[PDB]
Amino acid sequence: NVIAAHKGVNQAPVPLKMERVGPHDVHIEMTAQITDIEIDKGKIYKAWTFNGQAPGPLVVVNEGDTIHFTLKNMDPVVPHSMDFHAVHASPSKDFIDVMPNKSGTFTYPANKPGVFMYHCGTKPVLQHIANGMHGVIIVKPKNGYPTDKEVDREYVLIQNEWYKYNDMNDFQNGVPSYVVFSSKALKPGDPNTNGDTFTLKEKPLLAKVGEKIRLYINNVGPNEVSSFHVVGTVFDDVYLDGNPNNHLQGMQTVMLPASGGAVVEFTVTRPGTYPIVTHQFNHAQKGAVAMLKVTETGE
Amino acid sequence: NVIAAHKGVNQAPVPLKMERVGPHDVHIEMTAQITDIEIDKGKIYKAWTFNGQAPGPLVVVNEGDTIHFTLKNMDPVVPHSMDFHAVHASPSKDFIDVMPNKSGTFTYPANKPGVFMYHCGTKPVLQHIANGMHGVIIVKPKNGYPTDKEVDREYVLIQNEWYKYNDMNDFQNGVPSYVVFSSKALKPGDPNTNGDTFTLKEKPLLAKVGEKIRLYINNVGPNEVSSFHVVGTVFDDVYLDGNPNNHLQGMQTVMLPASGGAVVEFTVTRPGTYPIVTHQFNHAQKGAVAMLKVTETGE
Amino acid sequence: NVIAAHKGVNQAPVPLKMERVGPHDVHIEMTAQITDIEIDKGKIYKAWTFNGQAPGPLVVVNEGDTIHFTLKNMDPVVPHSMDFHAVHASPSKDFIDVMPNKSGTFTYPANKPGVFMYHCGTKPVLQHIANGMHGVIIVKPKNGYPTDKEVDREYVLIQNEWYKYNDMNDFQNGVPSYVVFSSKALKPGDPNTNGDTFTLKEKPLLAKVGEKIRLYINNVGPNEVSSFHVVGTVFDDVYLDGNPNNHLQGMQTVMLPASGGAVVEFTVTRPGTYPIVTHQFNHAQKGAVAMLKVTETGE
Ligand SMILES: [Cu+2]
Ligand SMILES: [Cu+2]
Ligand SMILES: [Cu+2]
Ligand SMILES: [Cu+2]
Ligand SMILES: [Cu+2]
Ligand SMILES: [Cu+2]
Ligand SMILES: [Cu+2]
Ligand SMILES: [Cu+2]
Ligand SMILES: [Cu+2]
Ligand SMILES: [Cu+2]
Ligand SMILES: [Cu+2]
Ligand SMILES: [Cu+2]
Ligand SMILES: [Cu+2]
Ligand SMILES: [Cu+2]
Ligand SMILES: [Cu+2]
Ligand SMILES: [Cu+2]
Ligand SMILES: [Cu+2]
Ligand SMILES: [Cu+2]
Ligand code: NA
Ligand code: NA
Ligand code: NA
Repeated sequence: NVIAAHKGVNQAPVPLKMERVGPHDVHIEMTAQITDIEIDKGKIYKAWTFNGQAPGPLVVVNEGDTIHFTLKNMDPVVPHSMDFHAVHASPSKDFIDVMPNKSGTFTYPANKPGVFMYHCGTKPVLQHIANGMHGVIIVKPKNGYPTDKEVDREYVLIQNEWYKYNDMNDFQNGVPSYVVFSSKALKPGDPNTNGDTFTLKEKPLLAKVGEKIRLYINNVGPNEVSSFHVVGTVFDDVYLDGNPNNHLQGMQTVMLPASGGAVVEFTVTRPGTYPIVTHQFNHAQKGAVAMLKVTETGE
Repeated sequence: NVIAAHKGVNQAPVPLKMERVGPHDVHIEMTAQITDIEIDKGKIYKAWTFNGQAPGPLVVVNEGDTIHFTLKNMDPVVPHSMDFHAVHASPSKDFIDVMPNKSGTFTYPANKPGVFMYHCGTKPVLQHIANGMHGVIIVKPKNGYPTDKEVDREYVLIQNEWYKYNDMNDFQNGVPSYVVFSSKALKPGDPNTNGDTFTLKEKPLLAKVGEKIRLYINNVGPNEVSSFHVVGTVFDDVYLDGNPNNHLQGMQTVMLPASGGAVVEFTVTRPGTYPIVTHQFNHAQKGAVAMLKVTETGE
Repeated sequence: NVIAAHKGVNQAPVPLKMERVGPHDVHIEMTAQITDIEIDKGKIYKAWTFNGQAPGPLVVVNEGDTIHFTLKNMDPVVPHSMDFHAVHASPSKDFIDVMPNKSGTFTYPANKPGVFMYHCGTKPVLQHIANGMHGVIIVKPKNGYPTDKEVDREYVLIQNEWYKYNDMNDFQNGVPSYVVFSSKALKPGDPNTNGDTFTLKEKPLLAKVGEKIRLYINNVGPNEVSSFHVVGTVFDDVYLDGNPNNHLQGMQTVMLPASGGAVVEFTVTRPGTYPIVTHQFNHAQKGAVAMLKVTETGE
């Protein structure tokens, strides 16, 4: 399952490039690249990535923005592509392959608010997603969410699985080896991590006693659903897919399909460490536990 | 796992019979029959079916209709039965077995609008469903859906799994061999297909640029949930189980339990081919991708 | 996988102790104990339990109640703990371990109405949950549910899985051996059962023709989601997690994440026996079918 032209390849991460070019237009440039990521202690996965992160870098745009997206494929041998779930596009024209050492540019609107998956769309898509080519784009609602004024703090969390390396039989027929959370930064000083079994246990997300926390979440799969729960609290408000209309209240646990997103909000009332899990506990045991450390200052 | 009395049996498909007998009463006659279906290229499954289709033929009635249902069991040796999720009925009186070469008639009301599973209810129900005895009945709401006037086109899609042939161990403990979509005709000229890995890729559903499409969907299982997504669009409106009250907006992906239904609506803004998937990509890779071809005319 | 200090241990069930100590304060005392439970005919599981039941005893409190909870750990060698999904608490202070032959007391508010999972929170949590340390706490809404006046009868049902005994490899990587329902009593004379493949088939829940039934349900997992369906009816009303705001209508089947709850309501229109399933039929075949017997009197 090792591709000869990937042997010894470890392309250093490259920052996302984004810039606004109009009141409703934004440029985004990513790479597709092959990068070693430590997904569990002592376990390197030579991931297929956007920008050397898996999941990829966070993208945030405003509702109504047109994205002018460029992919620079640095993979020496495999084509790659980009599918944003946020956008209205022709898949056979706008989510098409970019060949090795080439670039492609595609343009399409994000008119729907929410927390969307993005991923490589190159056949076999399972292979590209499972090897690491997944991520989130957030589209901020033009009128906000009704509970905005209540939120004290926010983070992004993404859930994904890892399988046996580049093994299509395992991808289709096996249980995941690892299931993991990562967090992607929304503001300076936020963590920005990859999908691994340990970082958000050792370096918890931080908050202060009494705060209302918002998490933008997506379960990118490839294969499993997620039963998303924060220990020691109840979600005050949940917006399915991050659309303000899809409001629930007082949920213990939010069911996310594969590619499913949500905005969830909850209050942390006491100092301590609060695990964040998928409540499918086989997955939690295989890595899918993050921690939120709540202190009298926030740090 | 081969039943001696089924060896060499391939009963030709029989059309559904339906006729209205009152303003709120409809007759439906199906068969239970044993029919070879090509579920993947070169792979025949000697399915247990209603009417020689798997999933079975589409049934459409109006909210408030009483169904007077007859099953004619053409299986030479196995009893079969019918459970409509649409109806209020006594399962132990109204969903009972019909013996080989016999008929049975049952009557019961459909008072709830939506997109319901039907299936054989004979013990072991897993065996009967897994072998192909599943389908959809749509109950049209008396006052429609709020977004009716926006819809330009509509189709029905059903998701199911196929396992090792008639293998109860695999049915209970194995991963699916194939996961598939089929489409069932609502109007003359619509496709009517069986659950296979290829037909709706080779013969895509058709639409025209700019249209709002409605899909009536159900995941009949037997065993898996579905993460239903149309590539290149976002669902404008979703009605869970097809009940007009259970409205969501702006969903990327709709989580369907086993037997779960929905009405989903989305706009196709550009010409091209739009895949339709379950986003549990192991299932997509095992067959569960249909295509929608969007042209400047619709065809 | 057998713990030497558990060999031959079968601690007799102990009743839940609860008493109200103020208008908004309640005392609850449970045990953690090791008890043999027949989970399928001829199959004993030496379960890790609260109070000698698996799932554990039902707890019911009012919205706004503070719970003063004591756990008495009767396990000779393993620590145990309690996590109520109903409560706001510091997990690292309030859901901490109680050592063998010790007690611990923790206090925390239940301010959210609904149908919540509880479970042991001792690492590895998968092991403690899978071995039987799960249950439900219901928090009654201060203003009720809008459909209260329509309900004629109510029961509690819980779904769980059982795996190979105390086998962490199976817990993380295997399919469940059994998937089961149990019912926990809300009023005198209601059944109170453990998660097994047979009791609620042999001793069905009882109701009368024409009644509206409410079920408080939770799928405690540990690992699977549930596609909850009552044969022969449609849910008139569903409140996700039991929060009155999360209202759906006319659902055939309710998708429950692991730890997910609901209040569901449906009408039984005809005499007979009505199966209650998860519609993931591999799980149903492995035990997850209960029965509701509907008679002209109710019994
Ligand atoms: Cu403007
Ligand atoms: Cu530009
Ligand atoms: Cu790729
Ligand atoms: Cu996708
Ligand atoms: Cu899994
Ligand atoms: Cu605050
Ligand atoms: Cu009339
Ligand atoms: Cu008639
Ligand atoms: Cu049958
Ligand atoms: Cu059913
Ligand atoms: Cu599967
Ligand atoms: Cu139109
Ligand atoms: Cu008071
Ligand atoms: Cu007290
Ligand atoms: Cu424990
Ligand atoms: Cu929990
Ligand atoms: Cu299972
Ligand atoms: Cu009544
Ligand atoms: Na908007
Ligand atoms: Na109606
Ligand atoms: Na309240």
